[PDB]
Amino acid sequence: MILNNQEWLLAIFKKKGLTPTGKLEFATIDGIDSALAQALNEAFDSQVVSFND
Amino acid sequence: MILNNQEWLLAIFKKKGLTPTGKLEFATIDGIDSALAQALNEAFDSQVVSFND
Repeated sequence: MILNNQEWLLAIFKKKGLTPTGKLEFATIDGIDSALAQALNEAFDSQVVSFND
Repeated sequence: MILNNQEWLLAIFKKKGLTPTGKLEFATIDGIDSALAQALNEAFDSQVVSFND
């Protein structure tokens, strides 16, 4: 109990503050085409034909 | 009564479990055309003409 006169000192915490800058960064829509092209192939996979004709 | 200490053994059953594989098989829409072509013929069947003209 840190008591001086009629006031107490209870706790001291540590805080983290964030200050922004003007810079910005964004992703590109170019990879979505390749992602869709690769994803389409899984439809034809896992398919079998038991009897040849 | 199969009783050991304070434990009763009541019954034992056998159970069957299914574990999947990625393979798939599906039917074709090719035969539906032939089925419809054959089905259309029953409209003209069972029809008669009493008097020739």
